[PDB]
Amino acid sequence: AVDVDAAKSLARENNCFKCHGVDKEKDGPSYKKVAEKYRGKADAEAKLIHHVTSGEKAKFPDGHEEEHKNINGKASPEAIKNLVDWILSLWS
Ligand code: HEC
Repeated sequence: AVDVDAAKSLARENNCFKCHGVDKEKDGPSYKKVAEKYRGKADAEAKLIHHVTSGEKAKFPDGHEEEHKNINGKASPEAIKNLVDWILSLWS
């Protein structure tokens, strides 16, 4: 079961909410929209764990790109999984 407080704590600590809201878009997509994009995908969790631990290109609204925030080695595997699992749940 997702630990919601631990997920939101990890997000705060790693600047995630500076660019993402739960329901409101900012620099990055809302997590509700992400959850919708990935709803049902069998490999959703692995894909988002990959996304947050690789630093691949992230295209911004104004057209510029940056390597995405990479938290590999900055928290535990269990904490990262729990944060992904929280995100994926936010479609409802
Ligand atoms: C602003 C500087 C950002 C910070 C800090 C973080 N994210 Fe981000 N993220 C951002 C952008 C601009 C995008 C869109 C990239 C694109 O090319 O479309 C994203 C995307 C995500 C996603 C969706 C990935 C996908 O496969 O659809 C997730 C789940 C996500 N970002 C999570 C996330 C987390 C957990 C962060 C803190 C560790 C974080 N982001 C920081 C911009 C920014």
